[PDB]
Amino acid sequence: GIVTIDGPSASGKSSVARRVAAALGVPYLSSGLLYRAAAFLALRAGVEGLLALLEGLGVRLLAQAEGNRVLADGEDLTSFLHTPEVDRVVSAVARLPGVRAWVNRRLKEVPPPFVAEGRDMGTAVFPEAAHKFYLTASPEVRAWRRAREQAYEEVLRDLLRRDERDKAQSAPAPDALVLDTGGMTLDEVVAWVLAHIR
Repeated sequence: GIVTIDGPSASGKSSVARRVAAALGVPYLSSGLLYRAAAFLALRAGVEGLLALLEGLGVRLLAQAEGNRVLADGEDLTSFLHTPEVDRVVSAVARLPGVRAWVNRRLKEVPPPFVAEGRDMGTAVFPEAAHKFYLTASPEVRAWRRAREQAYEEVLRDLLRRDERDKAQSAPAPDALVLDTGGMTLDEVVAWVLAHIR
């Protein structure tokens, strides 16, 4: 089946999901590669017009443990998705609600099993997932952690604004197991998630 790991910004969800997918021996999936594909295709085609292009070409995300692939009209584009120009354009495309909906439609076509990570994987995309988790922590601890890697106050202020957006747009899935990660190492969180997957 499907494991969803959702959480707010600076929640360590991507690192936890990669470790959980590796432990289970299934692919890790996120939205990043699809946003990059949309940007690359918009650039290559020289493009509402973006969505007609994406839908028109036919895009598929292939979930593979060694590294996911993105095909457009049957062509593997994966290796072309990390250029500076894709980097510039992807920031902008990710912000379009219609592109977000398109990414969701493509994720929904990926057959299980996999560990999907994001904010709304267990609600907007895979509400039928058998194993849903929401990793939460106070904004202070997430800021404290991120600041170790700006000052605490700068990061905290940024996180508070991101949390406000997240809360106004979504809530954890009702059947998701919620874990406050405060006080736990990455290993502990990974272990906790796996201990809860029957």
